[PDB]
Amino acid sequence: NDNSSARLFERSRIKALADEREVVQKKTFTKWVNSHLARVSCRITDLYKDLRDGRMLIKLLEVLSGEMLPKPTKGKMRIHCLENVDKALQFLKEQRVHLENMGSHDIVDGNHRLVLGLIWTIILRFQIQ
Amino acid sequence: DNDNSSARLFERSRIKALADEREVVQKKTFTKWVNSHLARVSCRITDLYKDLRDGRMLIKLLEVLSGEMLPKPTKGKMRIHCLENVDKALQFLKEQRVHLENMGSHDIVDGNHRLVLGLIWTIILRFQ
Amino acid sequence: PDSNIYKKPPIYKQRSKHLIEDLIIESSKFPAAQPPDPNQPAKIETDYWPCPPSLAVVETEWRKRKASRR
Amino acid sequence: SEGQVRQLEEQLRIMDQTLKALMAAEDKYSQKEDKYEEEIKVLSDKLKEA
Amino acid sequence: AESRCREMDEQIRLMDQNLKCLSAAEEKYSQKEDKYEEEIKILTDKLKEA
Repeated sequence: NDNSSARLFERSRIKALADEREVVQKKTFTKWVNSHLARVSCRITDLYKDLRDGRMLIKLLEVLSGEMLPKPTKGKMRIHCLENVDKALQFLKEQRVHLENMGSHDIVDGNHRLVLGLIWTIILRFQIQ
Repeated sequence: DNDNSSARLFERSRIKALADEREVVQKKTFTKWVNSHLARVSCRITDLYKDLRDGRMLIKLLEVLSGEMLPKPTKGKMRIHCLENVDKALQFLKEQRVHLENMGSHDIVDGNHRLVLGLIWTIILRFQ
Repeated sequence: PDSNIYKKPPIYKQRSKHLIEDLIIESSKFPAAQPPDPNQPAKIETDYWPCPPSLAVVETEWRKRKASRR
Repeated sequence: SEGQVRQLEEQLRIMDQTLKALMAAEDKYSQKEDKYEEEIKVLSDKLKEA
Repeated sequence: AESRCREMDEQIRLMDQNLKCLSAAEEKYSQKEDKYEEEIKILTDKLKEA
């Protein structure tokens, strides 16, 4: 009936377009992050998995801003990852950059759209040196 | 009712027959005239009423006749894009100060015979 | 009274940064976040467009199907 | 249905072509009769005068 | 197409009936003209007798 056709249209078109744009932007964002991270001995292979513990985000902001960030907390728990993500996000708030719908648990849980939006906001609004 | 029936007979037979003969002859002659100029590019129309609906061939014919570059047609297959494509040719005719009366895009798209024939005749009177 | 709408430029057209970041900014303007395929038709040309086409195209498709059926 | 339409169109055309001849014959019969009327009245006037 | 067929059938039947009426009148016209000529003959020989 109508509901089955509507579900088929949604599942094909919306998801296909969203995934295509998402993977293209993820690929190019990963290349840009690796290009700016090549100054230090750091390299990421997957954007979603490697940003969970928050060390790479802190080092990327350290490279881009050119000023010293607070020392990351020592630990391997989930709450230490939340701390490490929270430090970088709160520093971004300090640099007057407006982040929206941003939390530590979104980065730690690896939500794709929010990670891509955070990287895109850093690319757009953050001024380098 | 008998004389009413006779009047309906007269205006059903003669008025229809003379007009239909004249428009058939005009359709054939206009088709040959358009095909002569449209053969410079690889384009050919079989029916004057049907192939002129989409508005692409009108743009090609006006491009061949005028000699400059009209804007390229809207990339679509809907009715709205069809209306847009016909309106582009009508506006280009409005450049050349050729006088068209009772001519709209929807009249060409719907396929009114008399107005399409009048448009072709006006184009012939201008560009000969 | 005598002017052409399409020959005029669009109204919204009327009105330092790092080069790679400019490249990523103007790469994101495309709907697919990448330059379009050159020899590929647009979305309107494709027949998987959900909206119905004009009636003459339907008659042409009917005649093609009838000639295929023989 | 299409075939039935166009064959009945042909029948209609043939039959109106038939009716036109009756129209013409009616008109010319009346145009023949009126001068007979005008003849007999004049000749009757002459007879009465005589 | 069927909706066109039915109204065409109505048209052909009505116009056939009209044709029948006209043919019926066209029959009577001839004997009418002959009876009218007989009056010419009677009137002219009455005139000579007068």
